[PDB]
Parts: sequence; C-alpha cells; structure tokens
Amino acid sequence: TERIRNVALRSKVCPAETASELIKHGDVVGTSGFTGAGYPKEVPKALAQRMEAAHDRGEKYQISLITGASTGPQLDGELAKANGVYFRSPFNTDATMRNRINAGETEYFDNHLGQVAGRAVQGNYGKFNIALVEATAITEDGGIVPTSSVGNSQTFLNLAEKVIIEVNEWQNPMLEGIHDIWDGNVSGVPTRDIVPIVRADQRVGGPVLRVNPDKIAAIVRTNDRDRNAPFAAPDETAKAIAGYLLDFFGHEVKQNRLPPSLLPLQSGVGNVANAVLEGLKEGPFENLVGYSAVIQDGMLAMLDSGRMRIASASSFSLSPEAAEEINNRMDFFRSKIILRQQDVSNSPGIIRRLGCIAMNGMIEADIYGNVNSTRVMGSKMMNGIGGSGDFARSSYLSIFLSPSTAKGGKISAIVPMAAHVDHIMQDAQIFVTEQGLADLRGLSPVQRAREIISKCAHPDYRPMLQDYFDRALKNSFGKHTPHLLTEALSWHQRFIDTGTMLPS
Amino acid sequence: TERIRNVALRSKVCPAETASELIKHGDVVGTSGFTGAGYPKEVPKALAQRMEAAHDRGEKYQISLITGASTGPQLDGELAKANGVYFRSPFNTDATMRNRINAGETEYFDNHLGQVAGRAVQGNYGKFNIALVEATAITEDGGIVPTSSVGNSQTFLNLAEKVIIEVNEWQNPMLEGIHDIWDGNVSGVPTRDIVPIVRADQRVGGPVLRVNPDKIAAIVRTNDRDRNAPFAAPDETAKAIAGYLLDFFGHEVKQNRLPPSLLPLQSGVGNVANAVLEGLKEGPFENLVGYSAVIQDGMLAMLDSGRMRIASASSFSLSPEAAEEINNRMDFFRSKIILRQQDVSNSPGIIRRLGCIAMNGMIEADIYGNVNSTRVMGSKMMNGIGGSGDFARSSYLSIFLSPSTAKGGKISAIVPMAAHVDHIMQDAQIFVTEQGLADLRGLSPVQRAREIISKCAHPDYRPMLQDYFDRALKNSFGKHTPHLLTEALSWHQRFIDTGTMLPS
Ligand SMILES: CC(C)(COP(=O)(O)OP(=O)(O)OC[C@H]1O[C@@H](n2cnc3c(N)ncnc32)[C@H](O)[C@@H]1OP(=O)(O)O)[C@@H](O)C(=O)NCCC(=O)NCCS
Ligand SMILES: CC(C)(COP(=O)(O)OP(=O)(O)OC[C@H]1O[C@@H](n2cnc3c(N)ncnc32)[C@H](O)[C@@H]1OP(=O)(O)O)[C@@H](O)C(=O)NCCC(=O)NCCS
Ligand SMILES: [Cl-]
Ligand SMILES: [Cl-]
Ligand SMILES: [Cl-]
Ligand SMILES: [Cl-]
Repeated sequence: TERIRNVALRSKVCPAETASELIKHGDVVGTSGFTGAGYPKEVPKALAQRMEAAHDRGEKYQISLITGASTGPQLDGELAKANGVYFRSPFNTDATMRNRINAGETEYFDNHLGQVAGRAVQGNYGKFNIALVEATAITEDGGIVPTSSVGNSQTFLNLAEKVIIEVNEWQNPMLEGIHDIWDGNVSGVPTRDIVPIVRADQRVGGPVLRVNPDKIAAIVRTNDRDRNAPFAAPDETAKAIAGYLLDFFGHEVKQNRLPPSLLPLQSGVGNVANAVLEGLKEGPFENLVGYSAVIQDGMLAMLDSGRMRIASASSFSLSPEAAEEINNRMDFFRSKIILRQQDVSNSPGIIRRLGCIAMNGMIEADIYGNVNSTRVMGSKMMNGIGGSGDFARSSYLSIFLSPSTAKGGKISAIVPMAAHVDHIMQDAQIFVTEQGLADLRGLSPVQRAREIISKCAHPDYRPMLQDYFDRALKNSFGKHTPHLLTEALSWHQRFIDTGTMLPS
Repeated sequence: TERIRNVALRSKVCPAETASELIKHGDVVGTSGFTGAGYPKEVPKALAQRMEAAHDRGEKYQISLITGASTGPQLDGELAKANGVYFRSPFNTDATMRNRINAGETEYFDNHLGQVAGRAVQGNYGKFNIALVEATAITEDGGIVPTSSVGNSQTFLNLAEKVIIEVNEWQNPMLEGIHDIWDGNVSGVPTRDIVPIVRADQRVGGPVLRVNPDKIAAIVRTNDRDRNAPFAAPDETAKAIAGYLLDFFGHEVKQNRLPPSLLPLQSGVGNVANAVLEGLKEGPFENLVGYSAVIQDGMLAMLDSGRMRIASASSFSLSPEAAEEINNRMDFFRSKIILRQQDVSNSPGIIRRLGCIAMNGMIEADIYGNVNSTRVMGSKMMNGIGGSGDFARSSYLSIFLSPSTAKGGKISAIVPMAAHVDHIMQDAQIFVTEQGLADLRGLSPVQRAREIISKCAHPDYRPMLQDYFDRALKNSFGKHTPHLLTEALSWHQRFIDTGTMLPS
C-alpha cells in the first residue's frame, strides 16, 4: 500500500540518481541514521559514483557529512570508497570511513551525541545545504514518519535549505507510531524549554517529523535493509563480566541502594554491553525500564522475555537476524519501544533526573580509572565517544565494561596511563572485567588504583601494574596521582614496537 | 541585636571547645563553605587543638572533611596543620591542606561540585556524623540563615546525625533574604524533581536552611571574617586575554550569534577569569546576567555599575576589600544577588537550558585542546576540578583562559600532550592566551592543533610544538590524533628533571 500518502508530494518523486544531483561540492549534508539504523541508502550510492567520475575528470567533489550517529556500508562505506567526505561528525563504525579518518583523508570530530543538534543550530558545522532523511511513510498532511531511528532528523529538516526523503519499503509500516518527536525547543536558541519527561516511558510528543513541504526537492523510493554487524555470542569472558555485575546489582538492592527493579537502564554500543543485557534477560530484576541511546539485540531480548517492560532510545541497532525478528513481530515490539530525538534520549538533564544506570564498553582504563573509549594508542580512531559521555557523567551510576586484555592477550586493557582520555575519574565509578569488579565510590586516586589493579587487571599484567604504581608512589613528582612520566605510555609504545605489551 | 530568634535553641549555645568535643575520631563531617566563604571558623580551630593534643599522646584523631568547595585558614588550614584529616572532598585551596594531599597524608577526591550532594546522599562518603554550618541568624521557627555561601549545607543538614551551628556576628544580618533554598528533590533518590528555573534571576525556594531542631547539639556564637586572598591587579597578560575575549564576544554579537546582552555568564575561580570580568565592567555589553558557581570581585563591580542586572551563584568569593565593601552595602547588593544550593547553581540541566557562557582558567592544554585544570605534571594537585566540568560540558560556549606560559616562561601552557585531562576536546571550544584566541568550533583534532599552535602558543615554544606535531603526523600509529608516545610527556619530564621545558 502507498507509502507516500500525501498526493501533492508524489509529484516530487524521482530516481535516486536525480536526487543525488541536488548535492553540490562543499555542501554540508545532514542525514538520518543512528548507529546502523535508519540512514539513507540509495542516494548516497548515486552521489558516490558521480563523485568518482568527477574526481577522474579533475573536478573537486566532496561533502561534509553530519549524521545522528553511525550509518552503514550504503552511506559511510560508499562515500568513503569514493573519497567523497572532507568532514564527518559525530560517530562512525564503517571500516572504509574509519580508514579515511585514520589516514587524515577525512576530517572527523566525535561530538557528544546529545549535543550535535544544538551545535548544528549554533552553526558550528556551517549552513546545512541538504537534509537526507529515510522515511517509513509520508502522511496525508505531510508528516515524515522516521524509520528504525530518530537521531537528529528533526533538526536537520529544520536547518537544511533543501530536503530529500527516502521512503523505504523494507521498514515495517507498523513503525509508524513508535516514535516520539517533541515540537519544543530542546536544542534551539536559549533559553530552551523544559522537557517534561519524568518517567522513562513517558511520551510527550508526536509520531511525525515536521517539515515545510516546499523545502522538499526530491523523494526516492527504496527497498534496502539496515546493515549491522551481528553480536558475538557471549563467551566465558563476557559471561563472567555479566556475572560480576549482576551480583553487584543484587548487593545494591539488598543494601537498599537500588530498588528491586533497579533504575532506568542505559546500555552502550558493542558486544560487551550487549552480553550484559543477555545476562539480564533471565536475571533477578523484574519490571526493568530502558532509557538508553540505542537498543541492541540484548535489550530486545529483555523486552522479549518480559524482564524489561519498555525501552526508550533514539534507535534500535540490531543484527540482521534480530532486525528480521523485530520486523516480523513489530506488533509485539511497537508497544515496548519509544524512539526519541537523540538530543532528548541523550539529554543530561533528563538522564540525571531519571537516575539512569549507565553501562558502557571501553578500549582501556588506566590504574586511576580514567577511560579511553575511542583512540587506540592515543591516535587511531575506533568508533567515537558516541553517547558514552552524555550518560557516564549524568548517570546515577557509571559502569564501564571490558575484557581485561585485548588482541589475544597482547594488550592489557588496564594500563599505567590511558593513551587518550574520554572519561575522567569523576565520570567512572564501577569497572568490570572477567577478572572481577572494582567499586571506586568515595575513593582517592591511589585507592582507586589499588581496587582496579587487584580486581580488574589480568594476572599476566597485574604484577607489572603493581610495579609501576609502587615505583610511582616512591618517585612521582606529586603523590596525589603518582606517575612515572618516562614510562607511563611505554606499554603502548612497546605494543607499537613489538606487537605486544608483554616484555620479552 | 539578637541573631538567635528561636528562644528554645538558645539553650544549646556553648563554647567552641565544647562543641568540638562532639566530633570524634573517624567521623564524617560535612561543613558549610564555598570558595573561601561561609565556612565554620571557631569549632575547627578548637578541634585542631584537641587533635594535636591527642596525637602528641599517640592517640589517633582524624576526620573525613566534606565541604561545599574551598574553605579558609580557620578550617582547612588549622586542620591540615594538625594533620587531622584522613579524607577530603571536593575542593581545597589551602596551602597546608594541599601539601597534605600531595604528600599522601590526606586522601582526596575532587568530585564535580554540582554532583557532591547527590553522591553524599547516595552514601559515597559514608554516613555523616556531623554537619557544621555557619549561620547569619536563626529564625523564630528555627530556620538557619546561611552566610556568604550556601554550598551543600542543606544536604549536609539532612544527612548528619548531629548538627553544630556557628552564628557569626561578623556576617551582615541583611544577608537574610539573599539565599534561595529549594525543598525540591534535586540530589535525592530518583526520580528527582524538575528544577523549574527558566531565568537566572528566578527564585524557587525560601530564605532558610531547614533542620530538625532535635538534631542540633550545639550552637556557637562567633565573630570572625571569611579569609580570601586578594586578587592582584590584572597584569598585561591578563589584560591581553580579556581584550581578545571581548573582541570575540563583539564579533559574535555582530554576526547575531549572541544577543547584545550576551548570555548568562559563568566565571570560574582564579585570577585570569576574574581579570576578564574586569574588562567586561568597562566593555560594550549591557543588561548582563550572571549564572555562575561564584561571584568574584569583577562580577561584584558590574552589579555595582548596573552593567550586570543580577548574578546567581552559590557563593561570593571576594577580596578583603570587596568582602567589606559588600557587607557594608548589603542593602544594595542584596537585591542583585541570588545565592543557591551548589547542586542548583551547578546543575547541568539548568546551565544548558539557560545557555550559559562558561569562562574558566586552566593549567595547560595540549595541541589538540584537551584541558588539565588540576594536576601539575599529572601527579601534583593544585586546587581541584571544581565546577569547571559542570559548566564546560553544559555551556552554550566553553572558553578556557590562561597565560601561554607558566613559572616565568619555564613552562609552556600549550603542550604536546596534557599530563592529566579534566576536560576533553569535546568540552572546550575556545582558548585564549595573551598570544591570541583559538576558535575551534567544528574542527577535527588536527585542525584544532593548527589553530591552537598558531593562535595561543607562546612564540618561544611554538616551533617546538610544530616540530612535535609535524613528526607525529609522519610517524604516529594513527593520524586522527597524531602522537609520538616516546616524547608526548617528555616536556613534563624535562621540567621535573631540570626546572624548565626549554631544551638545553
Ligand atoms: C569501546 C568499544 C569499541 C568496545 O566495543 P566492544 O564490542 O564492547 O568490545 P570488544 O572487546 O569486542 O572490542 C571491539 C574492538 O575494539 C578493539 N579493542 C577493544 N579494546 C581494545 C584495546 N584495549 N586495545 C586495542 N583495541 C581494543 C577490539 O580489538 C575490537 O577490535 P576489532 O573489531 O578490530 O577486532 C565500543 O563500546 C565503543 O565504540 N564505545 C564508544 C561509544 C559508546 O560507548 N557509546 C555509548 C552510548 S550508545
Ligand atoms: C587552573 C587554575 C589553578 C588557574 O588559576 P589562575 O589564577 O587563573 O591562573 P594563574 O596563572 O594565576 O596560576 C595559578 C596557579 O597555577 C599554576 N599554574 C598555572 N598554569 C600552570 C602550568 N601550566 N604549569 C604549572 N603550574 C601552573 C600557577 O603557577 C599558579 O601557581 P602558584 O600559586 O604556585 O604560583 C584555577 O583556574 C583553578 O584551580 N581551576 C580549577 C577549578 C575551576 O576552574 N572552577 C571553575 C568553576 S568555579
Ligand atoms: Cl529538561
Ligand atoms: Cl564518589
Ligand atoms: Cl531540571
Ligand atoms: Cl563543535
């Protein structure tokens, strides 16, 4: 049945390839798409091809690409291969785009996800020339129904001089109604409105994105899927991590420091956080509620088992099989899910009010519990800070999760000093690895070190960390946060030099 | 005349030494006190004497000292001299206490100022045995009128098993009415209340701290002043920084990116930020509004002139000259100042909603614009993060201010890598030194470096910085945030070893 239910707009429909021609070299382009969900697919390809052709002719042809968060092969992948992006923000997971960024070929800045809208309205990315937005359907009165995410779409629509919509047969029409778009000033000119959310499951807006139909210069019909990586089935490492955390939650509850149903749950991107949710789907906490940035396979599983009643996020970010699953059971899941603008899902004011429990993965932490979420060896981008800072700093409890080692044991995820810092000590209270859990609340840096080294570090690396700390305590310039600057980053350099942090 | 207007409570009046006997070895003590204002004076002096006497006898006697923020010689000073503090939080500026912390004799954790009350309520500091609070007066119905700051006093009163009040006749009685204390759930158990502040001058509460009279174990009559080091007159360096910043504001206004009256201003503790205020009091912007953690001399000047209409803060941290000037004309300033609980003055939800401009000092930034506010050489505490994180991350614009060098040119305030990080790149958009102003909005790390190096670094260090960056670009593991791990911290080590960052 017709997805474009507004007759007047049908006159604007055209091939993906024609739409792409609206985008000019130098253009700032805002797109839908949040962590592998709901990004535009067909127009990006056409632009990519046109870009390569122009480049061979010696014609400059690159855009600035601002999104909700990560997209997919069809967008980041295609444009990266074409060398078509001079600037990218705020979050990426595509290997080709990542390579461009790590080669200095595409400039990249990973803003806090909840701040992107406000900075765009402030003009930090320049003037938006194009909004390219994927839709489930266009309503009779011209509402744009989003797809598997909301992201920054409403903001990009407001800002852009011209709008291109992609309407996607693949997205299940029962998506219509799952979204909550608030028409208030969240990220506009101060003073901003109060967003009156006081419960994680509370709706305060409507089902559609609003745009002046006059700004719509093109509409493209599509039938393509959100392409995400599957999640790793929880192995012994992941299960141990879940085990420690569930016990921790259990002891908090027994001590009356958490309610039996805990607090609204945020769970970050990646395999480790996902694995913890798989643990929760059969855990001893009932009537859970999610207030997250993304809903991964594990969270969907919790909704499925009924251990979680409802989940708020800006997107569901699912494996191919789970995305197939939810599209086949959209009737069941649509009442369990609320998709919000990312500046609302990731609003520090709301997160703190609700008392969210934040659970996020990490590259590494140093012995003082500073956290790197992003930059391997301090210089090589993995994905980006994403919403981890939005949640870590605002949450009732901030929890970081990681195997105690990486690359088959050749890297320690607990190091003397993080090569890059995304989350300072103040923003991290709990660390969990397969070795144990460190509870850092109320502790000084030296006290944090003792907990982190003794609980979380891998036995292959523990003595070396203890050695570093003991000698730092003796020799450091100051003793408040003891360091030996000649060797603080030496494990990372050892890896670079030899392929392993383990000495020979 | 009579400061204690509740007759019944008069019976609890006693000498300072006697009150101090209520405080026992191991106790967790919460005190009033924020940026050298409104901290208890006589009871801490008495306590310190008794602590030293005990120690002289091989008897242990130490407390955990939790405050609003920094105190003064009578509290931090005396107790540090006595070696009477085993744990301290969240912010200190006393030189003797700083030494205890940096020698490892006092355990320290500098929590974000806006979060301290909530973490106290969560129980991160343990059970509060004692709340010790300075008061201007006690009202007919037993309300406690705070003095020159509010800080965390209401939370501490709520949590503490016993309460001791110091009624200080030095504090002007017309301070009564200047405070705004909310009974709302700001920092308590989730779900918390919406704090409905939508303008900087808005009152939402009442004039007094509330406490069960049955918890009050002692009242001490005092007469002693807040002690706060004077601000030196702005030197040429500080004047240059203010100049660059004011030019920047003027340009934002002419581009319509700020209103002519700017936005609510937050100005951080320290000489540099205060020097900027001094420039604004004689600049082109009128109808200014303060929404800050603290009101320093510069800000008080503008309220005087009528340049600033109102200033919201948790405390006024004035010089002796300024302290007397306001205690004197309290009738006037009384109507231009609102003093709030620090969990409200420093609430990220409100700071964001109001769109504050944050202006803070810093120790150093690296070429990529990560900021160190706290730890010299990464290990030696200066003061603490304070509210700089609260404001930097939540602000409409986050600006950091510093001389381009430190210690007579022997340290570069722009370094290859910051030895410790308090504010990540995402939390800092504008840097200002006497060398110029770097506007980083919308830039990748490599672009940030080009601006910071060229605009902010001192000419004596810029070639060294460019050389580091150039070789990093060629040799770094990744090129997204290029580093040479072999030398990243080598300037700091050079200072440690030779007293200068310049190569010999
Ligand atoms: C940090 C993060 C990459 C961890 O992801 P994860 O899937 O849970 O952890 P994994 O152990 O499976 O590792 C993922 C990759 O990072 C690498 N990695 C993890 N720790 C590493 C370390 N200490 N050193 C080097 N690489 C590391 C792994 O090798 C793996 O790389 P690969 O894909 O090339 O094989 C991921 O959580 C992330 O990008 N976080 C930032 C955004 C965020 O946290 N958002 C929260 C709100 S949605
Ligand atoms: C960072 C901070 C110390 C700077 O203070 P300032 O008065 O503006 O700057 P100054 O240049 O006068 O220097 C202050 C001290 O820091 C030292 N300092 C500053 N930069 C330094 C550097 N790069 N290396 C070593 N020391 C440095 C100075 O030497 C001076 O120390 P001294 O008293 O022993 O001589 C101060 O802003 C602060 O403590 N910030 C943290 C809390 C905060 O910002 N709160 C904001 C909300 S209220
Ligand atoms: Cl809000
Ligand atoms: Cl804590
Ligand atoms: Cl609020
Ligand atoms: Cl930006």
